[PDB]
Formats: sequence, C-alpha cells, structure tokens
Amino acid sequence: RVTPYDVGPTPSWRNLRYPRSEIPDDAVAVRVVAEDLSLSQGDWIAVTPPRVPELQSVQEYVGSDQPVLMDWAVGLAFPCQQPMLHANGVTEVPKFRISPDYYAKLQSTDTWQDGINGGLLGITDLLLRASVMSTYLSQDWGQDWGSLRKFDTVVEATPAELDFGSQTHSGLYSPGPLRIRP
Amino acid sequence: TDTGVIGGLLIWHIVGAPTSDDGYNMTIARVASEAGYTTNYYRYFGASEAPFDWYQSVLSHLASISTAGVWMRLPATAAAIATWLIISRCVLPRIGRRV
Amino acid sequence: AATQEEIIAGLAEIIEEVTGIEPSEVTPEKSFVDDLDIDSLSMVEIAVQTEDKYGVKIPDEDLAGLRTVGDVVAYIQKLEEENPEAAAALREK
Amino acid sequence: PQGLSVSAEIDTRFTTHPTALKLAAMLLAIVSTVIALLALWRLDRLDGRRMHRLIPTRWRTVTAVDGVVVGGMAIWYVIGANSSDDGYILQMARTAEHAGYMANYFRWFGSPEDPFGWYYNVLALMTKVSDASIWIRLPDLICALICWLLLSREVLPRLGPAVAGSRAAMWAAGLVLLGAWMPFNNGLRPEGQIATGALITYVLIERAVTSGRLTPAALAITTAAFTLGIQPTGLIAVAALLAGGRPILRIVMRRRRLVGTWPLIAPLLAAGTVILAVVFADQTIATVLEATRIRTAIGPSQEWWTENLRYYYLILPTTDGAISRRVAFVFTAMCLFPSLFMMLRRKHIAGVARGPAWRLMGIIFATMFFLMFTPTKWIHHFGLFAAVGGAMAALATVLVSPTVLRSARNRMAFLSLVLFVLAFCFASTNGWWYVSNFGAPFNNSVPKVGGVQISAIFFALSAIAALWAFWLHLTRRTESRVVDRLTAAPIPVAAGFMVV
Amino acid sequence: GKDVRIARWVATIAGLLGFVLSVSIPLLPVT
Amino acid sequence: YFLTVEDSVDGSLTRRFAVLVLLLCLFGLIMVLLRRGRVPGAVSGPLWRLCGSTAIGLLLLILTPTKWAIQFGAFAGLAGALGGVTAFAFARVGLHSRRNLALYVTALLFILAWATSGLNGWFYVGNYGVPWFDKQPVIAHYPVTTIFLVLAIVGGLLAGWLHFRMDYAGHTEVADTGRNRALASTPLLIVATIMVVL
Ligand SMILES: CCCCCCCCCCCCCCCCCC(=O)OC[C@H](COP(=O)([O-])OCC(O)COP(=O)([O-])OC[C@@H](COC(=O)CCCCCCCCCCCCCCCCC)OC(=O)CCCCCCCCCCCCCCCCC)OC(=O)CCCCCCCCCCCCCCCCC
Ligand SMILES: CC(C)(COP(=O)(O)O)[C@@H](O)C(=O)NCCC(=O)NCCS
Ligand SMILES: OC[C@H]1O[C@H](OC[C@H]2O[C@H](O)[C@@H](O)[C@@H]2O)[C@@H](O)[C@@H]1O
Ligand SMILES: [Ca+2]
Repeated sequence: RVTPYDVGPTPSWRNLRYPRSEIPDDAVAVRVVAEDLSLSQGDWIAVTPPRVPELQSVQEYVGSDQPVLMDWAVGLAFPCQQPMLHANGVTEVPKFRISPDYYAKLQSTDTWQDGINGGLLGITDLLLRASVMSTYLSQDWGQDWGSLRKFDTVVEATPAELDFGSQTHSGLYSPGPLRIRP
Repeated sequence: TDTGVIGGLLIWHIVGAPTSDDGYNMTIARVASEAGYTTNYYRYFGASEAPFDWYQSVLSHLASISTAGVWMRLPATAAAIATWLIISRCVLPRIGRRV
Repeated sequence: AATQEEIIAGLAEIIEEVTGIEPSEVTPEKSFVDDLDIDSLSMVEIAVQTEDKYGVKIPDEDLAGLRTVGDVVAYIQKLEEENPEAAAALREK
Repeated sequence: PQGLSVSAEIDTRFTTHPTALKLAAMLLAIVSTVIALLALWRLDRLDGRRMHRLIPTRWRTVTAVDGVVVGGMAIWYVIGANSSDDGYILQMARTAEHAGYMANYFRWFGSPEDPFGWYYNVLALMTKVSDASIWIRLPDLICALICWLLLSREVLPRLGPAVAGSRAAMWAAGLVLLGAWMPFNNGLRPEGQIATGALITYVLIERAVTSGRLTPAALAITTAAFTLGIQPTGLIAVAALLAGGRPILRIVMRRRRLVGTWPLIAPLLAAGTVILAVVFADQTIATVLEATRIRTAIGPSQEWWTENLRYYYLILPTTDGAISRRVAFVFTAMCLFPSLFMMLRRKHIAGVARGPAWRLMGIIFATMFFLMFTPTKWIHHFGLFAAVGGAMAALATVLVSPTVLRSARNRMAFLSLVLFVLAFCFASTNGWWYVSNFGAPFNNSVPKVGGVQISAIFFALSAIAALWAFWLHLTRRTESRVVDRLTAAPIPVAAGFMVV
Repeated sequence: GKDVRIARWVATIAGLLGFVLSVSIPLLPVT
Repeated sequence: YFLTVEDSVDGSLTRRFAVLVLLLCLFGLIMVLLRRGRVPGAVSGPLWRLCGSTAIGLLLLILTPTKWAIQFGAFAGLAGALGGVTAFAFARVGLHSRRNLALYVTALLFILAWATSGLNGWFYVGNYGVPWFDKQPVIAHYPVTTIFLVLAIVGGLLAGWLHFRMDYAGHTEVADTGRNRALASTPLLIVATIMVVL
C-alpha cells in the first residue's frame, strides 16, 4: 500500500500524491482501494482513475515574457517572471496569477488587493475567468507552496490605440477628486 | 473633604451603575442556600467556587433578608467609607505631618 | 595661576565632563592614552572646551605634543610666565 | 455605422514630468545648497584646526567581535529570512520605469508613494541590472556594515573609557545589533536604512559637539531630512536632532560673536529644506494631496490613540510576533529602563560620559513615544531600534557590571529580569513569513522539550533567581561570590542565545 | 577684500535663495 | 490593552483616567525619590513602601488567570493615598523651576487627551441617559481629544522653549508668593475634580 499526501483544504477537490519511490521496482500494476466505513453524512469520498502526470517547470511553462499577476507576497520567489505592467493609466491583461498558500491567499492577498479598494482584482474579475492549475513542489510533496491560476478571456478582444496628447498644468491644478466609494 | 467624599459616595450608592458581575454573584448567592454548596450557576458543569466562596457565603445571608440591590451592595459602601477614613486619618498623617 | 594644584584641578573638571574619568585619577604623572583611555578625538574636545570656559587658544601643532598631565601643566606654566599681559584673567581664575 | 462613438478620457494625473522651469529650480536649489554648506565650512575653519589623519587612531583596530558580526551578517544575507514586504516593493519597483511614476501597484487605484518614495527610486534603478534576490538586497548589507562600523568605533568610544574598554560591552552591542537586524532589516523594507540614517545623524551631532563646529551639524540636518523622506517612521532621525539641539544651540550662540547670526542660520535652513527638491521631483502638491486623501479614506487609518495595537500584535503567538520578532523590542526595553533608573540615582559612574549617555536614552524614549502619529501600526517598525539598541545594551552591560552595581541583590534581580525576558521571548512559534518557513524546526508550534515548554523552564529559573534576590534582601547580604560569577555580563549571553 | 567677508555673504545669500527656491518646488508648472 | 480599546465599554474614559493617573503618580513619585534623595515634609520611610506596594501589586497581577480591565479596582485604596502625596511633592518640585511645572501640566493634558478618546458607556442598564455612551465626546463638532491634544502640544512646545533657554537666563526660580504657592499644586486637582463632576 502507499499512503497519499494531502495538501489543500478537505471539503473540496484536491490531488493525492503517491510518490513512485514508495512503490518498488517490480510494481507493474496499480489499483485504488477506497473505503468509506462511516455512517454519518457530511464526510464522504470521490475518486478519479490514477494518472502519471507529465510535469513541467513553471519557468519552462510560464515563460519569462508573459504578463503575470503576482500577489504582493510572491515577488522574491519568482524573480524571472514578468509582472503586469501599466502605462498611461491603461493596464496590461495578465495570463496567469500566482498567489501564496490557502490561509494566506484567503485573508491577506485578497482583502488587500480587492476590487472595491483599488486592488488589481477589480479588473481580472470584470475581464477574465480564473481556472486553477495543478502544481507540485518538487521533491517536497505535502507542502503548500501556493497556487497558480490561468486567466481565460470572457470574450475575444484586442488592445486599444489610446490617442495621446499633452498639456501643462500649474502645480495647484486638480481636475477633481477620484471615484473612491459610493 | 471627608464630608464631600462621603456625600459623593452615598449619592452614588443610589444613582450608580452596577458592574458586570452584579447579576452573576447575585444568582450564585441566591441559589446557594439550597443546592448544598456554592455552585457556579452559569458554567463549569456545576463546579463550585471552591477556594473563593466565603464572600458568596455572606451574600447568601444578605440575600435572605432582602434581594434589593440597594441592600446587597451595602458591604461595598462601608468598605469604601472605611477605606477613605483610613486613607485620610491613619495613612496621610503617617507619611507626614505637613502632607 | 601657575599653581600646579590649580591647573590640575581645572583640567580634571574638563576631563570629567568630556570623558567621565574621575577627578581623583588625574595625577601629574599619568599619560593621556595609556593610563587614561583618552583618544585624540577627546583631546580635541578638551582643547575646545578649555577655550570656552577660560580664554586659552591651544594651537593645533602643539596640542599633539601633550602626552602627560605634567606636560600640560608645564605647557600652561610656560604660556603663563612669558605672557604677563594675560587679559584672560577676567572673572575666570 | 456613421455617428456611433464612445469617447472615454483616461485619468492620467500622476504621469507628469517637470517643465523647463521646475528643472531649473531643482538644479539650482541644490547648487545653492552645496555652496551654502561650503561657505559655512570656510567659516567653521576659522578656529585654526585641520584634519591630520583620514582614519582616526581609534578606528585602526580589530577585535574578535568584528569578525563574528561581519561573518554573521554576510552568511545571513545569503541563507537568511526575508521580510513580508519584499514582493510588494519589488513588484512596485520593477514597473516604475514603464509606468512613469512610483505607483503603489496593488492598492489605492495606482496612487503613488506621495512624498515618501525617494528610496524606491533607487531600487527602480538597481532593477535595471538584475532583480535577483542576492543583488537587489545590497543596500541592506551595506547599511549593516556601515551601521556596525559606526556603532563600534564612533558611538561606543564616545560613551566613555568604561564602555570602550570593556569587552562584554562590545560583545553585547554586536550580538544585540545582530539579533535586532536579522528578522526585521533583511528584506526590502527601508527600516535598515532609517536605522542607519538615525545613527549617522547622532554621530554627526556628536562630532559637532566634540569639535565645536557647525559644518557637521548642517549635514546632520540633511541626513535627518533625507531619512524622514524615506518613510513616515523616520521621525527617529529628528528625535536624534531634538536630543542634541541644546549643545548645538550652545555653539550657534557662541560662534556668532565673530561672524553674525545670518551666515549661521541660513545654511541650516537651506540644508534642512532641500528635501523638497528631491521629494517633489516628479510628483506635485496636488497629486500628493490626492494620494494622501485616497490612502486615508481607504487604507488603514490607525489614529494615534490606537497605538496599543503595535504591542497587542506582538504578544499573540503567530507568525507576525514570533520568537525572533520580539528580541528587537525586548532587548531594548530591558536594557533601557533599568539603565534609566540607574542613571537617575547615580550622577558619577566614573567611566561613563553623561552627555552622550543621556542623549542616547532621550533618542530611544522620544522614538518609542513618537512612534504614535504614524499612519500604520505594524511590527516591522521595530527594526528602527536595531542600531540604537546595540549602544543601549552596551551601556547597560557596563551599568550592571559587578563594579557598578555593587550589591548582589540588585545584580540577582537583574539576572531574574533577564531570565523572565527570555521566558517571554520563547513563548511563541518559530515561524518565518513565506518561504523562509520551509523546514524551520518549530514553524507551527511553541517549542517544547517534551511535555514542558521552554518558556516554562526560563520562568522556573526566573522565579528561583527572584527568590534568591529576596533572600539576599531579607538578610542584608551584599558580598556573595556565586552571584559574582552568575551575574557577569548576562546580556551578552541572553543575546547570543537568541542569535544562535 | 577678505576671505571671510565674502564667505559671510556667500553663506547668507545662496543660502537664503537656496531655501526660497526649495519651498516653491511643489508649486511650479508640470507637463 | 483591554483597558484601552477603541469603541469599548470595558475601558471607558472614566476607567482609563483612573489607571493613567495612578501610573503617572507612581512613576513620578519613584522618579522624585530617585532623583532627589527625599521629599521634604513627608518622611521617606513609609513613602518608599507606599510605592513598593503598588509596584509589587502591579507585578503580582501577572499570575491571575483572567485579566479583565475591571480588576484595576483593587488599587483604588492606593491611588487615593498616592495622588495626595504626588500633588504635594510636585508642588515643591515644580516650584523650583518653570520647566518641571510645564512638563507636569502637559503630562496631565496628554493623559486627558488619551482618556477622552474613548466612550462614556457603563453597562447594559447604566447607559440609559448617559451623555456620550455611544460615541466619543465631541463639543460642537470637534472631538475633545483633538482639543486636549492641541493643548498638550502647546504645553510641550512651551516646555521645550523653557528647556532650550536654561543656559542663557541662568537658573531663576519662581517667587514664593500666594499666586505661585497654590498654582504648582492645583493641577491633578483640577482634572480630577473635572472627571469626578463628569
Ligand atoms: C518572576 C520575575 C518577575 C519579574 C522580575 C522582575 C524583578 C525586578 C523587579 C523588582 C523591583 C521591582 C519591585 C520593587 C520595586 C519597588 C520597590 C521599592 O520601591 O521599595 C520597596 C521595597 C524596598 O523598600 P525599602 O527597602 O524600605 O527602601 C529603603 C530605601 O528606599 C532604599 O531603596 P532601594 O534603593 O534599595 O530600592 C530602590 C528600588 C527603586 O527603584 C525602582 O526601580 C522602582 C521602580 C520599578 C518599577 C516597576 C514597575 C512595574 C509596573 C508595571 C507597570 C506597567 C505599565 C506599562 C504599561 C503602560 C501602557 C499603557 O530599586 C529596587 O528595589 C530594585 C532592587 C529590587 C530588590 C528586589 C529584591 C527582590 C526582587 C523581587 C522581584 C520579584 C518582584 C515580582 C514578584 C512577582 C512577579 C511575578 O522594595 C522591595 O524590597 C520589594 C521586594 C520584595 C518583593 C517580594 C516578592 C518576592 C516573591 C518571590 C517569588 C517571585 C515570583 C514567584 C511566583 C512564581 C509562582 C509560580
Ligand atoms: C585628527 C587626526 C589627523 C589625528 O587624530 P588622532 O589623534 O585620532 O590620530 C585624524 O584622527 C583625523 O581626524 N583625520 C580626519 C578625520 C576623518 O575625516 N576621518 C574619516 C573617517 S569617518
Ligand atoms: O511600506 C512598504 C509598502 O508596503 C506597505 O504595505 C504594508 C504591508 O505590510 C503588512 O504586513 C501588510 O498587511 C502590507 O502588505 C505599503 O503601505 C507600503 O507602500
Ligand atoms: Ca458516508
């Protein structure tokens, strides 16, 4: 038998890891044995046939030139990824989103950069659809490194041309207050 | 000063808000005559207030004459009048004759 | 004011404020860097403070040649004996 | 179809660049500041003093503490933890060249770091070479080597021949610097630079007081201004000015007999108010007011009467206040308060100068007081004490020596206090922030030696030390010899324990 | 003529304008 | 912390004031007994034990299991006897200098500004008709804490101006007349009777 590793919160869908080291060099067949053995409702089980994933490094899949929405915690662990640059008030559209572990992404990097208080999650909720990917921490399974999501567009669109101009103000000019709260 | 303090301390025994445990120590003392012991009435699975139940055992004798809040808080006003009289006649004259 | 027991008594009051060394440790035989741990950045502070309380300008080229307390009292006695027109004697003796 | 249109107008109010007049004023309010300082220097050189040596003779010395501190800050810069705001600042600094301004990237509608962002425009230049973690954190190692070079050669020798001559004081200073610099001042947060500006200011003020000149007292004001321009918590740099304002006024009112008052007051204003030409280079007062309005209407406001939050977050056993995030404050308070109560009693300690030792405590008190009125109440603001806790511990190690505290009861009471402080320190988890928490020994639970915690052991030792002190109190005994062995330099060991 | 009578003027002027030109930076035309 | 929580009725302003004044009196009397060898008029024997009792009590309050903010009521017998020695020591202290008096006054004003930043609520039924039980005190539309803060900062600036000039005006004391014999001691009576009347 091979006991699995279980990382994420456990009312929901997760991956269960069985490292191929715990199986010997003569294991040519594998089959699941799931047992509920509990009467109460609320606890249950679900099973997908086993798969040997075809993995790939994030630096190799997520290139070093694609725009990525990195949370304010994940910046020094991912130095070669490119952030979502903005210029002239118009922001780029990201492709992936990188965030810390569950109990951090939930209560720190979602209330801080929220759409109602200026965060970058007021754009990628109106424009994009996030689908979580399946990532693993190499050789350290059972560890919650974070999560990597993928942004798919709601409708196919193209960037703008954004006509330009210039004007000289007087140091005290202010065209009015911003739109902060209703 | 004694007259002023005692006046402001007796016109507070009447018009004055009680603390957060005036209802806790009151039912604890009322249901303690029966029940055999000084039961903690709202928690702790009926566990008594084992080391600290000599004050509730006096409140339970005051709560038998009358349960009026102006009468149960009488030992909390004599213990203030005596405190001030001590402070003003045995403590301050001891620290100094010119203080 | 060529009295050694006055020059040393006035120098110890500056040393105790600048550095903290007690006034009983300043003898006319100690050295300013071996026996007392007074570096040059404190000798310059002492030479600055002695020109504020009393009027005496200790030149920079001769301040470095003051090793011992006896050297200081000898230098002050020398400065005093050949300059009797010491107008710096006002309300500061 | 002809007629259809949608014409939005973008709000690009922060993407400004100076005109041909703002540049002419900014490149003039600096030339005519360095010229004012050169004139003040030519005036100060009247007394007839020069510089004979580029390196003072109290600098050319090497101790066994220099090696330890350098090798413990050069191998903690490689394998050590990082603060929680490094992704935050790195993300906001990689995009500042394209955006056109120092935009707060994750919040507040792209409103910039108003007046407090002259330092992030240096990381925005460093990120052009490379943004690796081993290179972008260089001003956090240089500002630690400089901090140690100052604290060990200019601050301790100034405090008297008893703090400069005792080795336990140097060990305590080094170990407390390390313990307060390791968890806080290793990331990208600009606390290790404020802790160095607030030390350069004190050092320049002490140099001005020593030499009796004013040209190292205008540079102190310049350093205080450029340190307050880093973050709002840079008020320690001006507390260092308030603490040393009386002996500087004593020179302002003493040199003016030869030169007058204006040639002494004008450069002190030109150097003080030159920070505006660097703060308002790209931004403007209108956009600064708008950003401040946004930040105060949306973000954490934290009025001054809610300052107990900074210490409430410290006693909770979480990753915010951990075993390592308490040393920086406890080894400052425990070394400051009894030293204050001992400097009050005694007025002649025979080896400690009173001026510098009182300025050093006034700085810490004013800093801990005016740490209120800051817009946010975090724990990262305890990294400021990394520089001024080393000197405080090096002064306390001398004030509690068996030659300065002569009664065994007092030294035993202080040992009990140290053990109690250690017991308070070891009563939380050992968690680091994001990925430094990978593999830590007790990263999720309070350390236990088996059943019993480690804080309980130190508390049971502090109780025994307090009982010993009480027994020495009752019987009036002061000549005990075992307490002479136990209570010899107890702060260096208590700091080395946490550092190890 | 002196090396101090001129240093006093260079410390008063060019130390006062270096301050009146520094509080007028927040108030200047910007493009 | 519980004693000073924003928008709470456990620590009211009337409860913050008592503890802040107790700590002020304790740490001022200890400083006066350390700095000066004694307090003239009051014998220094029991004056040391009266502060030792309060300090050892505040230290022994560590061992208690429950740490509510209403357990400071056990020091209402020490605070009364301590604030009557503080307002007598500080008279002689702040009569020998114009800076100590300003520091005393601005410390009192800062304590008032800190206390007045909380509510005035008492309990479930005690808040029936109390003026400021639901919100912090305001006079017309300005909070009272900002008024006391802009008074405390003025006091602090005046103390700093009297500190920076102690080297030019020498050290001159105040004349022991009637207007000054009872001015250096009326503080901590003014604010205390204001809180009592409130
Ligand atoms: C577990 C450890 C806990 C912490 C450890 C901390 C230990 C250090 C603290 C000790 C000192 C503070 C206490 C005394 C301060 C005031 C004393 C005083 O003024 O004189 C009265 C008296 C002496 O008066 P005297 O001899 O007539 O004076 C003649 C002359 O005036 C001559 O006067 P003098 O110059 O000789 O005296 C000047 C005095 C004046 O200088 C000062 O520094 C006083 C100022 C200190 C301020 C402390 C304030 C703390 C309040 C916290 C407030 C928080 C505010 C912050 C928050 C604000 C934010 C809003 O300086 C000292 O006394 C320092 C030497 C003390 C010798 C103590 C020998 C016994 C050590 C007792 C330590 C245990 C106490 C804690 C017990 C329970 C703790 C869990 O002081 C004492 O002798 C008291 C000692 C007796 C204490 C007995 C307790 C022993 C119990 C043993 C077991 C320990 C734990 C067991 C539990 C475990 C079971 C699980
Ligand atoms: C003054 C002097 C020539 C001699 O002083 P000394 O007695 O310490 O040797 C030398 O020590 C010196 O001070 N040179 C200039 C000082 C300086 O700028 N050092 C830079 C290191 S921060
Ligand atoms: O100060 C640098 C930069 O980051 C600050 O945000 C504070 C962050 O640290 C807290 O722990 C977190 O809640 C927050 O992410 C910005 O205010 C500031 O611009
Ligand atoms: Ca089931």
